[PDB]
Amino acid sequence: SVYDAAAQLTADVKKDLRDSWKVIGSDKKGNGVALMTTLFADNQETIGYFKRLGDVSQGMANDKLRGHSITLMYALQNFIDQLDNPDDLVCVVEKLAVNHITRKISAAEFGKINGPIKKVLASKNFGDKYANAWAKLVAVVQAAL
Amino acid sequence: SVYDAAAQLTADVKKDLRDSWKVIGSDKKGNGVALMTTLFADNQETIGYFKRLGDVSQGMANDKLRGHSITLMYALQNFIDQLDNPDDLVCVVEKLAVNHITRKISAAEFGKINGPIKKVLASKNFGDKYANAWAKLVAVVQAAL
Ligand code: HEM
Ligand code: HEM
Repeated sequence: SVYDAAAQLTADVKKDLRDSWKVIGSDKKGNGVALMTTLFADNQETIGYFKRLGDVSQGMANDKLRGHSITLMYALQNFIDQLDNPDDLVCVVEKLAVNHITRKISAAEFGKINGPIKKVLASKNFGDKYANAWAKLVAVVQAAL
Repeated sequence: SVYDAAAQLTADVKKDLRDSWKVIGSDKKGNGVALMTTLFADNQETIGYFKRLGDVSQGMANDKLRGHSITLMYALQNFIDQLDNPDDLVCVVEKLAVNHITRKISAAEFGKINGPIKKVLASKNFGDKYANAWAKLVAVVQAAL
């Protein structure tokens, strides 16, 4: 029910996503890496999916981790840019879901990214209001998994 | 090697990439789909790799094709944004190469995107000078396959 989940992205939710992304997306390498290292720190078990990245404890210094982290932020950039057209938002979200389904990543597992997002947002002084908005965007992806 | 190929992106090459992307990257959906449809038209042999997308001739109306096309443009956006730092450019290029290697896409196969890029650029009054600059960026990826 991707379209149904997209319906939860109301005018106010879209506004908070764009306002917070204006800051978070301004440093894709820095915030992308912070997002990943926080995920690994708070949910060590997720590291099992990233054996290809090697020594993730290296953080920013790990070229593969950095490459993945920056690339992840462009997926979010893609989503933010499509917010005003649900037909396009839905097709790019389903595109993203394809490889995650193949990796056998469930909606519950994918949702573990909510904690890291909440923390990265707070480090930039974006409170619960914004974290909730982001959880709603993540929920659109969860609906496709 | 990808490191030697990245070093081929000289000052003027980087500038021409930015100037042309300024225009082509303004309409990621339209130019992204144009890019893909041109690939399938001039190189029908490549269609086999995109079985999941379905009836590719539907163009913009094919949701999966549209989703793929928009997403492809954000990878180019990624590359353009990393031109300032060779180390970052290389790590995002190698990241992109991973799934293409898995699909057994060779450097020669990947290089078939040069024709479509040249044609999309030309439609926007960007000549050979620009097509050649983009061929050099594509060569960085080819070096990682
Ligand atoms: C905001 C959430 C997320 C976004 C936007 C996102 C985005 C992406 C993108 C764009 C890629 C590269 C293209 C691809 O191979 O599909 C990727 C790869 C991947 N993602 Fe996700 N992802 C997210 C969360 C997660 C989570 C929570 C997990 C697992 C617990 C996960 C596991 C993976 C894995 C294993 C890869 C491959 C990494 C590699 O070997 O390079 N992703 N993701
Ligand atoms: C400028 C050149 C290109 C760029 C930037 C690019 C980018 C991408 C991106 C971002 C994805 C989605 C993430 C992933 O699954 O890895 C993708 C998927 C894919 N690419 Fe590439 N690509 C390019 C050229 C090509 C070429 C020339 C071929 C084959 C002849 C190819 C075949 C594929 C296939 C089959 C998929 C999966 C499609 C699907 O099932 O949704 N790509 N590419």
